[PDB]
Amino acid sequence: WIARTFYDGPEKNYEKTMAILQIEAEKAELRLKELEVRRLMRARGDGPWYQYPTIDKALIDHSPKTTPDN
Amino acid sequence: PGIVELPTLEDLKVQEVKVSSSVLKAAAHHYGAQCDKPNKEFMLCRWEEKDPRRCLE
Ligand SMILES: CCCCCCCCCCCCCCCCC[C@@H](O)O[C@H](CO[C@H](O)CCCCCCCCCCCCCCC)COP(=O)(O)OCC[N+](C)(C)C
Repeated sequence: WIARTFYDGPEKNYEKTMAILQIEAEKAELRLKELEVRRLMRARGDGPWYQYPTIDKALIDHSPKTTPDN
Repeated sequence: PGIVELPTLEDLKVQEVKVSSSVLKAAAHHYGAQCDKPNKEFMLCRWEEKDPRRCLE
């Protein structure tokens, strides 16, 4: 009666633990991958992150400058 | 990083205009009206090549 009224079968806890383990293992893998990706982008600078600004090329004046040799 | 190429002193010989600035200013307007085509050719070459060594002729 106690088991019927208050508790649940072993399979429920078993499968819930499987799901929790899957979720947290995926999270750990994603954390390692994030660290590696951050290191690579900061070292190289070829990704969307760590893009430090440079001078805009639309600021340059392309017109004769009173002197042929600029 | 490379050797600069300079024309020989023979390439720079020309019979120069030996008149003073007052003479040039007195005749400047007619000179500009008459000698427009060669002068404009040289100036266009000068701003387009951006190099004295490409504009001697
Ligand atoms: C002769 C009898 C011998 C045995 C006596 C046993 C008496 C039991 C009293 C102590 C029980 C402690 C509580 C244990 C469980 C409570 C918490 C939780 O586990 O139970 C909840 C349920 O709790 C109960 O609904 C309520 C328990 C409250 C007990 C109160 C008893 C004392 C009350 C005293 C009041 C006095 C009167 C007021 C005087 C002013 C959730 O259960 P639920 O998730 O649904 O279960 C679903 C199971 N399925 C999935 C298989 C269907």
